[PDB]
Amino acid sequence: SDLTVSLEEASRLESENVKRLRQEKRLSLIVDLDQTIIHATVDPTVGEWMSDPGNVNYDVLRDVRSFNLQEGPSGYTSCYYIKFRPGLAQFLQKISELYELHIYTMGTKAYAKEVAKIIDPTGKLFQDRVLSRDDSGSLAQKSLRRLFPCDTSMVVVIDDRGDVWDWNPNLIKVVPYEFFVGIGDINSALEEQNKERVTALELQKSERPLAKQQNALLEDEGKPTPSHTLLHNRDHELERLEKVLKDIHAVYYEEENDISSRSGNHKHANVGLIIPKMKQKVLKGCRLLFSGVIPLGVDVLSSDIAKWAMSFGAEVVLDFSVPPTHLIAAKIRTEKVKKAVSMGNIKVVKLNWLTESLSQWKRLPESDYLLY
Ligand SMILES: [Mg+2]
Repeated sequence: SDLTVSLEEASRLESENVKRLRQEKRLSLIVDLDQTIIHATVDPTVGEWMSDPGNVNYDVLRDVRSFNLQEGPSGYTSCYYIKFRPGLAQFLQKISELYELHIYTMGTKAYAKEVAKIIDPTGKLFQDRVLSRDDSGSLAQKSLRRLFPCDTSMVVVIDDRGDVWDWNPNLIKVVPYEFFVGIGDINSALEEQNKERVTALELQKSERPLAKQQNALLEDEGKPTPSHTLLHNRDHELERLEKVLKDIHAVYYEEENDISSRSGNHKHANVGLIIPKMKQKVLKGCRLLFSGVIPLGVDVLSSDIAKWAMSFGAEVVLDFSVPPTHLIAAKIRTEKVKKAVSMGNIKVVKLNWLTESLSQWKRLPESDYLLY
């Protein structure tokens, strides 16, 4: 019936796209919004600072855009302030040459459209390839299957959160973009989620966290103005992401093009295999033991930090049975720390050593994070 034929049609269409992409010599890139390529806030403090050229935060707010949104319930309206990550225009422009772009956000569709309107005014970058929490199919997680149910060999994902992707092998976790300091992700059981959301938005509009932190910084008599200014433009993560993305593409089409041995629907490259290969080298050789990092209520080997570290080739042990190379500790003289210190061959470092190493795709010198 109109289902057997339909499913066969959808399947043909899916393989068509995979073929189309390889003929354009491109891949698919799933792009997250919040804290990946933008940062948003409803803290009215932004509008106030933007209206005062003499304000210490004025200069870094010159490129900030805003828009209004009223949604679902009883027309709750909010003025959103959007800060685009440095170099975004060029990143999208350049990356579009190697990847077909898709947006996949946990924000609402209305939210996504407004953001898309600004970053993609001609609609050529993303077209209609935009997924929001209104049509993704989940309020807690993202799935490659929502976009590529049968073949994910050509899809790369860039997102600041690895948990919403189950630390999928196709994921390139990005350093969270936190321009509006102290503000996290304004977008994080539908009506039950909307409630707490509208609550976080209100708490932000009334508590003015930005003003609160800026005031605190100024209330500390000093001379170095810069260190007293809350907002700063010191992020060029996109230039780094561009490099990694160019490499993945290059490696994929190198393996792909050299699949010369009946290139029909025989065998092709797989970003899902290529990416892990690239990351596995970073912390290969490291055996990590955590102390005061993972809550006892949470499982260690399934914790986000552990999975993040393992995606980069590190091993995560639970005890000293097999002496770990590093003890990731949370500034607390625990029995694990004492133990490792007595062994003298274990590097006792702060969590930062690991998160910064993972963020830089490079095993950093323990010396700067060493506790023992
Ligand atoms: Mg995000």
